[PDB]
Amino acid sequence: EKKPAVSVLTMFRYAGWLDRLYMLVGTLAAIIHGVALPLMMLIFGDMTDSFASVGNVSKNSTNMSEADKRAMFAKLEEEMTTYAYYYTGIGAGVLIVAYIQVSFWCLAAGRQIHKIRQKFFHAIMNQEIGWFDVHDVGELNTRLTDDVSKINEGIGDKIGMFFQAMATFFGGFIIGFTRGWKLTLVILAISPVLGLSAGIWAKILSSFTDKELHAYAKAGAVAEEVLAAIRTVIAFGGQKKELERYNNNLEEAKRLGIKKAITANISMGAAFLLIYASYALAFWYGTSLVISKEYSIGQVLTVFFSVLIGAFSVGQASPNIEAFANARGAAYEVFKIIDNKPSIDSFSKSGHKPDNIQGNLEFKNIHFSYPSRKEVQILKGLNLKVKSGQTVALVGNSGCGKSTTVQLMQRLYDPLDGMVSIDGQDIRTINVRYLREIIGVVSQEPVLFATTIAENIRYGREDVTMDEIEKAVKEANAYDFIMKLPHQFDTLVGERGAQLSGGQKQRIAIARALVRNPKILLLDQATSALDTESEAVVQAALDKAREGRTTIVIAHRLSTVRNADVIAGFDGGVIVEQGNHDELMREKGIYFKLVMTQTDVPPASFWRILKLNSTEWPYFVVGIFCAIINGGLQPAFSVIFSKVVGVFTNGGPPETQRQNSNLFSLLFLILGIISFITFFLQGFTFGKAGEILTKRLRYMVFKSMLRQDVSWFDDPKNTTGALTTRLANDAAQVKGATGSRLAVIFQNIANLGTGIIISLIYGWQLTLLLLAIVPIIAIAGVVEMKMLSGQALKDKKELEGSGKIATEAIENFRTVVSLTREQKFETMYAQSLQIPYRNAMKKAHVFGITFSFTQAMMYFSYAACFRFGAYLVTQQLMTFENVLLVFSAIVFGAMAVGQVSSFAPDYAKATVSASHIIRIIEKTPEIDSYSTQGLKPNMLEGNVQFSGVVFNYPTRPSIPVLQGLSLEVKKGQTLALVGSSGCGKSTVVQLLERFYDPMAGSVFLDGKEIKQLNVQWLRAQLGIVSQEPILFDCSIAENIAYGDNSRVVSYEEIVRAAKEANIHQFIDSLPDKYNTRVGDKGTQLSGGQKQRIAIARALVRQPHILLLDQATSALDTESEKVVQEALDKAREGRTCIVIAHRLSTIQNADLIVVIQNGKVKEHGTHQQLLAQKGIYFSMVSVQAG
Repeated sequence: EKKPAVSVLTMFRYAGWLDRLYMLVGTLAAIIHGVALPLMMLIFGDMTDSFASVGNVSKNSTNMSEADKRAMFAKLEEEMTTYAYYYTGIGAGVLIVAYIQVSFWCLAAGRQIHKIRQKFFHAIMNQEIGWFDVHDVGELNTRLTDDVSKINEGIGDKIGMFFQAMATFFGGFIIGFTRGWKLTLVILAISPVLGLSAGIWAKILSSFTDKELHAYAKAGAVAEEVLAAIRTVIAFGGQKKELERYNNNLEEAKRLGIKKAITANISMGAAFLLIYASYALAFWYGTSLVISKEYSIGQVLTVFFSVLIGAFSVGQASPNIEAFANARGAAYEVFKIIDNKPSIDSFSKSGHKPDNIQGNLEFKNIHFSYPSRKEVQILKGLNLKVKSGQTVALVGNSGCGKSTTVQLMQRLYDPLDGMVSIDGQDIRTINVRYLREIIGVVSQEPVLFATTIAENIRYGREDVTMDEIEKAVKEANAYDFIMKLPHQFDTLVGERGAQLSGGQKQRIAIARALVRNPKILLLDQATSALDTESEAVVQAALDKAREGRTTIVIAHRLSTVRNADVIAGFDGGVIVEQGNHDELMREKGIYFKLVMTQTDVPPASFWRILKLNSTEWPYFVVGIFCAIINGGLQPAFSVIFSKVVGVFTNGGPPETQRQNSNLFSLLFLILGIISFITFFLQGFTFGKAGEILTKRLRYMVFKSMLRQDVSWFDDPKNTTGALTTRLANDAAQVKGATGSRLAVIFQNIANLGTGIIISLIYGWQLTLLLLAIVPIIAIAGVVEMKMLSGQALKDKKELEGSGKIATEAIENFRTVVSLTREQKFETMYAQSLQIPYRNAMKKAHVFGITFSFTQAMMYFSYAACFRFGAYLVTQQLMTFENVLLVFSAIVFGAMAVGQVSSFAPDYAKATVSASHIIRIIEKTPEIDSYSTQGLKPNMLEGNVQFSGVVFNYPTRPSIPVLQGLSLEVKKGQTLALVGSSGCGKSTVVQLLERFYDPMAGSVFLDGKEIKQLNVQWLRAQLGIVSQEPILFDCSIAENIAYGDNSRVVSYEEIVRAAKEANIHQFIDSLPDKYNTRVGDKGTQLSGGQKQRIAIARALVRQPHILLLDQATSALDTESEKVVQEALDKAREGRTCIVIAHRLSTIQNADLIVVIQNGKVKEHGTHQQLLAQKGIYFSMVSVQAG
């Protein structure tokens, strides 16, 4: 894959001359700060020479008593005044420089973003409507705030840190070469061995990464299928069969998880070894160059560090490039849109603006193809005139052609041939905005914007008085309902506010269009989406709106049409018949045939989580052990480094300097080996311990999830997706809080513990300073991580309003362009953006300081140590060796916990990720579907009885559905439930299923409380048939046999059921018979066919009760009669409850219940409820008239 990017020099367009200056001045700061630490190493070298030169004089030979004490020691006291003044000089310059660096870079980036957001949005509001047709709008809106957020990374402070790291790369390799070149070319011969070893593992870790996501993708697919189809899963008791499918694919990603877990800790210790190796090689060789009196001890300690800093400076500039290249890439998809210019420019000011429009309309030889499907011609040779003040209705067979006419007169596409003219004038020769200002449009579905009614109306024309609104709302027939709304004209509508009916929204849409006082009216099914009641007021308001306006109406009710002055009949893009109603009727053509048919804050305990991995404590014991050793190797190195430098700085004979130096030099590879061993074993024991824990926890969750009752899966929070996430990554992210947390804390304790102890005895005065100040500098790195994050919320929350505005505008682009308010939303966007602008321009001032005062308290405090430590050698109270054994035992050890803590997984993100897992496991349901107790008799009667049932849904607890609902179905009878639309009718089926218990009342089965019968054996004798039958991606054999689980389904037993479902004959005429894969992968089945399969699945069980809920909810007319045949077969001598919405099934039923407000208003046979002349009578009358 090769994703494009922008040329670097392009991408900084929109950068003003002041931004070109800030980036320059800020860079010069970054270069200075870069070389500023190499100087700290040069002095640190020349400081040990000053100590080494005298450290062995006052000891070895006792020449003078106090004329040697004061001589050498009053020399150091004057030498160290300068080295301390030198150190403090850096921190002063750092404090200034570091501020200018991040100040000026974040500033110049911010100034550029605010100029990008506005230009990018405007670019989107300037596109064509065929431009929106081809593109996916969803990713476009996220591209407004994600891609613009991907650029601000790679132009902000991330550059200032890069030129810093490069200024150290060259600043560091400079000092090494000019102070001694043998040592460096030794090291730079090894750094290719390490630059190679580093990149290799990232190629091998990425290998075992993508292979893992394809391992769980099998398991996580079974997960998604179940939890969408859970209603079918519980109703057929396959809660364990689905646990095994999810499990038998769950071992793949475990074994693969180990090849990542081992090879990750190999990669750690492998490169952790090559540091300890190249340390000895550079010190073994470095000691041999001071023995021959070429270098001093101060020379080596400069050069070895000033290389490794500059050499490690690359790895710190790796991501700052990658973030800059991510910014180039995201900036391409955006800058393309800004530089794209349309043919139909909704912003240009080109064409005429003719006054006194008659509105003669002429279509001439129009040919047209849409641009998403340019292979299909829509119109061929289409011709037609509208005379001033006339109404034109367009009729004809189903097609997009009629609306295409309406879309071309808006000029939202440019026809392929022919010409659309107004008063003799080509519509492509006037201006676009003037055109649409004279044109109103009432679309099929009305868009209301989330504002007040006044503002929704004012979108039509922003200079309007409340008087003028009042006239229009009247004309649209919306005034009386508005006066009855709670805040009248200020009531808030849209997606956020009070819901208006369909009829009321359209009259508002009509009022919006009326304010425009256009000369032409276009209506595209303004009455389709409305029942005959709501429609009458709307037709009256439409009919009002047409007076003296030129009108083309896409009509759905025929009676509305007969008031038109002329009818055009369309067939295949071509006007076949044209005339008044009687002419086309007389023609007995197309038109005639038509008109005579229509007549989350859980704090889990650290110990609770640890117990989850307790089954594998032997893995844990070892990992603790190696976590102590590896935590002890750091204070070892602080000695073996000190004991080396001690030789050359405290006193010794040059007869022992060989064996002491070379010994300690090879104790590094002792330490280096022990590093590699304790890591390969730490991540082999704590590694499997985690990859076990995931697999065992993903199972225990998914098991515990199917145990839950239906009220849980009804919740808004436990949607089928948020459960797959919780089951997939949150289940795995736990292991960063069981073993990996012990490995940290045992290392961290074993590191700072044993290093505090040692430094205290070798000299306690220096330590109480350092362990008092390490608290200070350690704090500072946290508050930066906090306020970098706590500030991330503020600026990025204030952007949601700015982003929500744009969301409202893109999601209804076809609407707003017809209102020509592309500019209004642009202004609304910019004004909202002025807050995160002014906040960000103070932000860089802050992070300028938090970055400045971090480095100043470190460079200053570097003097307060090597000053205090120096006075301890002046006063003959401590040696220079013991200082280095204190300094590099606290500092390099306090630096160790950070290098540990930043590697290990985010502990906070893992605990809360785990606390949710325990809750999803420890939850026990109201309805233990898994249970084993319950009566389960041999009594196959099947008398059903509801007594005074009272029930509310706990998802929607305030609503009543059933109050005192009582009703019996006697053995073998069919009962039909009828009544007004409501969940009361449907609820009876879910309570007999027992997906929920009732709050009060009782459901009995043969005289027995269902709360006392096994949940599995209640549901085992119930065959459910839902509206939309859910089929599993699987063979026909599996989908039908799924109904009777734990059962020996034979070829014989399946086929008799398919006979009685009436599908047998259909199976035998198609390929591969009963083995056919069904779903999206396989032959796609129709709507009608699927339901017939659901009946067959229920038939195999041969249950005593059949539950039919709103079945036949489809339009396949022939299929419908097939279903009813199978159903009459399926009903035979079985106890049946049918939720009937279509009336004809009910006539042959043995008993009918009419339900209203939880209460059984009436009942009887078909004939008896009719002759009562009550509620049932009212419903049935609607069908025949």
